[PDB]
Amino acid sequence: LADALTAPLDHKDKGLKSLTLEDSIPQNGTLTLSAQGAEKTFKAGDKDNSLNTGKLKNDKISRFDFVQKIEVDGQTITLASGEFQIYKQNHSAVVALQIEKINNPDKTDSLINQRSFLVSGLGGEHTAFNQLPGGKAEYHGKAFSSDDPNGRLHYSIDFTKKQGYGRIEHLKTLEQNVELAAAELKADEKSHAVILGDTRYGSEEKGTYHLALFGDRAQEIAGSATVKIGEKVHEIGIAGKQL
Amino acid sequence: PCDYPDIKHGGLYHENMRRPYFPVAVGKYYSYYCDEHFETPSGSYWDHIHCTQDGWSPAVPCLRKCYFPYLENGYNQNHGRKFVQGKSIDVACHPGYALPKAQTTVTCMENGWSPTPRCI
Repeated sequence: LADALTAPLDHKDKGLKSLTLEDSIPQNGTLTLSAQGAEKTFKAGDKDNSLNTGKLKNDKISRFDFVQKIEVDGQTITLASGEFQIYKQNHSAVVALQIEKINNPDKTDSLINQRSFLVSGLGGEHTAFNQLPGGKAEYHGKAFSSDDPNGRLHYSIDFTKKQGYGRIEHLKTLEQNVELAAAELKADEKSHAVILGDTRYGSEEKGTYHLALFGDRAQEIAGSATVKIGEKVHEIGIAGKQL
Repeated sequence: PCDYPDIKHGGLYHENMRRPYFPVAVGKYYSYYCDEHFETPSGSYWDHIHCTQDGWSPAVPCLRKCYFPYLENGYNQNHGRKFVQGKSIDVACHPGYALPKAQTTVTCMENGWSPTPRCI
């Protein structure tokens, strides 16, 4: 963890080696990650600064303490703080933020307790739509949410049919398993392979999931899903790989 | 059926993934963020935008937030106080100083404080 925050990038590391955090840095401010006495700050502007994911364990969530800051009238104030969760794969990563506290609107130098969980972004070598293999592929990995890091992802993609489906299992905060309904595989603006569809409780629609394909042969998937139970929105980080 | 949301002073998270799937059916929702100097109606930098029968909800996803600046030649009882778009605050200047054009209050507008909180 400490090494990921201080040590530089080397080829000898088990990939994904480098990860950019632009989507986790709000209001053109800074993000500071801290773990095991180490610290690193990320500014919204530059894309050259990145997290050394090569030092982190593969197929596991790495937890760093986070603080999102903004500069106002010479003074720098804390926008939010909590736990930064990173799930690492060989060619991909899923970033989620467990917000514990936000800036006190009445006393800006202080903080108020407000809990929210957001899947803020992804990272890795995206699969080009023209790099899709033939036939089918199966993916297995993690599903994680607010105080729920042991869910499982099962996912199948028919490349010929340009379609995928799957399931999220073992999420304690969710009454049923979440069905990842049959969805269309499309090319996005950068010609990368993506899937987006419905999340269900059996046949009943509850939200949306979307996945991006990673690696030159679509070895991995990484994305996010939502479940709406009444008025509460549950955000879920999902990532899998071909076994 | 809601088309891609034009979130003024914000935008969607995972924009690249979500963009090819518009329009979305009623009941669909997406996580969104607010830019610098802006915030969600809940007072956070992010929330969810919903596709309702009346269109996208919240209707105004991103609201201006104005921080009260340090006043040279003014009283600093409101320094580092956050005000949301539409809210006004009295400006207390030191004797011999005033807000320009005989103003007594500043208001948080879509583009910041109006007028600028300054004791000449």
